[PDB]
Amino acid sequence: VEPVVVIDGKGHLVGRLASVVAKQLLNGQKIVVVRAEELNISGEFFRNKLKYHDFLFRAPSRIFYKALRGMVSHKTARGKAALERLKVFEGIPPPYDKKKRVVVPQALRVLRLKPGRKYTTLGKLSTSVGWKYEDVVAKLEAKRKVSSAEYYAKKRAFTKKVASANATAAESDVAKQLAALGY
Amino acid sequence: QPKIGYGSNKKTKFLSPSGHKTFLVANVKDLETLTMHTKTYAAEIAHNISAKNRVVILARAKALGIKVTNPKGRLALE
Amino acid sequence: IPYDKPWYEIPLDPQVGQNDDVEELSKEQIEKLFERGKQTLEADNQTYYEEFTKDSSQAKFMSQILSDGTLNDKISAVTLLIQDSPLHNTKSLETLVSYCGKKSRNSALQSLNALKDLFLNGLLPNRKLRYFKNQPGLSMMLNKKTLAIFYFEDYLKKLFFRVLEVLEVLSHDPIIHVRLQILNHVFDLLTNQPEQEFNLLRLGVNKIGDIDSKVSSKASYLLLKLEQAHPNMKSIVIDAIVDIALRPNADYHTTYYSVITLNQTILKRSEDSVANKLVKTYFTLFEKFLIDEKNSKLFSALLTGINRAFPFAQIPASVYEVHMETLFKITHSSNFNTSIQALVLINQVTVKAKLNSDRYYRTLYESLFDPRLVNSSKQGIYLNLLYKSLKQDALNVERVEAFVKRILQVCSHWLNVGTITGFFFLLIQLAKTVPQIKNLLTNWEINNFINHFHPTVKTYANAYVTGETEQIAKPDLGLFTLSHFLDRFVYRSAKPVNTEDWLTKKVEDIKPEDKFFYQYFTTKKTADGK
Amino acid sequence: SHRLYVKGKHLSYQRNPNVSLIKIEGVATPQDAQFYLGKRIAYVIRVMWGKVTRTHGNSGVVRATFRNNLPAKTFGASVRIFLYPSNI
RNA sequence: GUUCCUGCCGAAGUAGAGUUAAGGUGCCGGAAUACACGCUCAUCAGA
RNA sequence: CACUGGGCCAGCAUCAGUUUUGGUGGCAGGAUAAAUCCAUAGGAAUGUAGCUUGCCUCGGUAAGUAUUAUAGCCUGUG
Ligand SMILES: [Mg+2]
Ligand SMILES: [Mg+2]
Ligand SMILES: [Mg+2]
Ligand SMILES: [Mg+2]
Ligand SMILES: [Mg+2]
Ligand SMILES: [Mg+2]
Ligand SMILES: [Mg+2]
Repeated sequence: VEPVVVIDGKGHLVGRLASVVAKQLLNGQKIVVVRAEELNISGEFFRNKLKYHDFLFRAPSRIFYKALRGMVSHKTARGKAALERLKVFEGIPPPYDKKKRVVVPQALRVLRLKPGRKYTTLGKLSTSVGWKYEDVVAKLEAKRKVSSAEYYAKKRAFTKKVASANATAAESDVAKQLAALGY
Repeated sequence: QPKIGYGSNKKTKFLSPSGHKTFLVANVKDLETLTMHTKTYAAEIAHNISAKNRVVILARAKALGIKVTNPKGRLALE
Repeated sequence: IPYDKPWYEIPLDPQVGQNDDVEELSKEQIEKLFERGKQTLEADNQTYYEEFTKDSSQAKFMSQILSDGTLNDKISAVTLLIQDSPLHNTKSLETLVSYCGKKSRNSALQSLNALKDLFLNGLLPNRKLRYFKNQPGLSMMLNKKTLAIFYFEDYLKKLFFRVLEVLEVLSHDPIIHVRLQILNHVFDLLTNQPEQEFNLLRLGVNKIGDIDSKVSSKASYLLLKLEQAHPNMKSIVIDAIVDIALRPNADYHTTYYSVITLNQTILKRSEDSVANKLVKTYFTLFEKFLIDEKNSKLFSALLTGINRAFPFAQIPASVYEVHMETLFKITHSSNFNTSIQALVLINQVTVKAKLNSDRYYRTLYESLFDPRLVNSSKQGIYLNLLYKSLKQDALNVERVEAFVKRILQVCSHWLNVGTITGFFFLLIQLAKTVPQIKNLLTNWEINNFINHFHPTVKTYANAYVTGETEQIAKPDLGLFTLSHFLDRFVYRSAKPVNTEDWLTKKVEDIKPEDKFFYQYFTTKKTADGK
Repeated sequence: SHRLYVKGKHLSYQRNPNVSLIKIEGVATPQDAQFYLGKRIAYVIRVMWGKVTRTHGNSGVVRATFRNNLPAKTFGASVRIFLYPSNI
């Protein structure tokens, strides 16, 4: 429904999000993933650690890329094309920081994983396996959250303006006559 | 895997895309056996024919109006 | 001993750092400390392992892999067990070295690659490894912690040595792939770590004399790369290469590749000792082999090396004088590629030693009529040598004029365009230094080159006759060659002729070589520019 | 605007290169897909023509037959489905 | 040890359309990440 | 330059075979469905309508009979 879909990585499972994104790419939809450092995996920290190790790219984005490439038949032409369609990032780099980001309900940890079951954060795994950039991304994220709070205040003001405009349109006749007649 | 079920229809069997069954021809006398069956059959000059004979066969075939499958072979290449 | 830090960076006892005048501990004192260092190593590190076993999820899942997993999975699990705590887990280090030693080539290569990654991850120091007996500040008052560290350093040095043994046995493996991979690992370790550099270099330079030419070429390439990465070991590498080439049992293959490697070394104006080493080595080898087709190539390479090292080499001229006649014997040899380099060496020695040089110019005037010169790949070196020789002989006007005449004589019957353009450019430049050469045009062959089929040759000849030199770039070999002409003429070079728009290109700007192209395009219109 | 069609995606083959699976927007159920049966499909410059044959699954994916089969590199490519031949 | 290709008979086939058994409907992969129950997440979870 | 007949292609119409999917009409059976509905006597609680007692935040509170009343319900039963 959009030329490009920006999916937040927070609170999602790597397998389900990767499967959904791979399915979308194979259908031609362009998707970009951001804030993949805070992606989630089911199980305990050690088990995912040794899984990524017995694979042994250290960055969370690269781990997500591998998980998604496992779906797609990359060795074929179609799989390669799906792969260039994809984009993955840790944190939000520009210009997507100025664009709202959807959530995939199917991969949400809150809706999927039962309370009282151990999970693992991909950022901690990546840092433990030798990804020495989790620190810089966190400060950028804090700055992004400050900017997002400012944007939320601006959006609240915009919603108040929208309410005033909707009230103004209400006291106009033509819309009221149209609604009564039809639509 | 080859098997009988793949067999082609009899009415279309042994037919070139031109629609003419190929018949080997050695000399003018064998060419003349295909005098009227021009629609059903097309002549094919044998591999061992000399160049001098092939032009005569081609001339007689044109006179009879019988399609030759491999003209300009050993008189031209490919 | 803490595990959170690489075990070399762990702070040692202070007593290590101000004890250089300590009395030499007796061997029993060293032995007891070595033993006490050992017991402290397989001490609490076990308690660390006991702490490790408390995590049942971690112990069981890994023990299953270490027991039932595949070889790749076991190699990985062992590698991690070493990354997490290399000091504590001597059992996993021993286990990893044990996979390197099996009969299975693929797994042994995988295990050795894992060890190479472990070594080249910074786990090995910036410095070399020290034996326990050679540690600084080795005293009775040293603590258990530092004593265990020194014992582990000795153990890891022995580990590296046995890994080198495993390399050596595998490096002679019959399979070409195994030898190539072992060579790559050896040169990686040699380039990136200092430990046992002499032995690693010994193995690598030993593989120059391998039976397979591919392995020898790979070794030569890797050695040249090693020299470039670390210029300071250039002398050591050259000495190592000399150590094999001069062996009584050297074998022609080994010495040939070694001479190639020495030739491809780089020299600077402060390395007179290295150049003086190389020139003497080349002469010793030359006397060794002189005292045929296989010989011709080796002499070609040796002459190349001596020419390369003759600058930068401060050797008395009398040394070359001993071989001078011998060099002339090469100039009439079967392989003209050797005679070119022999003439180069003769010219350089004659110039620096200031010999009479008549015999050299006689041999050059002769070699101009050598029929093999026409089909020689090295015509460019011959061109440069001719230019230098004629420039150096500006006083003998008759001699240089005679060379000019014979040069044109030889050029009239050649097929290589680049060489002919080269001679014409040289003659144009030699005219500047020696203007009397132009008198020959007023006081016959040039008419043919003015009517040469190649437009570039015609333009060069016209410029030489007219004296209009400003529009000539120095001709470059590899240009005007037939394959290059085809690459233009097919219109698909891609690092195209059709892409450029020829409707608007200044006529004089257009190079003579492409004029016909221009015509077609300005006639075709349509797909002129695409 | 001059659009008298709905641009739909080509998913894959039946698994048979002859039959193609087409995903059409705003169609969640087979009942919704039943309307589109018999309509002309056009993959777009060159154009290949075809028609929608029958529904495929509960997601609203439909089967499609073209005069010449799609080259298999168009999985996820945009495809047009016109309203004619209309049955309304 | 095996035994040029195809076909046929017999103890104890090719292509289009539709239907269907065994199965399956997270992706590779065509099908609901559909519903409704009881359970179980165990350091042997469970495919 | 105009029209007409053949052949290739694209669409449509009317048919034939095969199945797929809807909408809708008529008819028979059942306990001539059973319910429901309206009737209908008897009965009960998940006890309405009320009365009575104690205390009462002065309007709600607590439970004894109460079988229909300012709610309803279940059986027999047309
Ligand atoms: Mg033949
Ligand atoms: Mg069938
Ligand atoms: Mg019909
Ligand atoms: Mg009825
Ligand atoms: Mg009835
Ligand atoms: Mg009742
Ligand atoms: Mg009744």
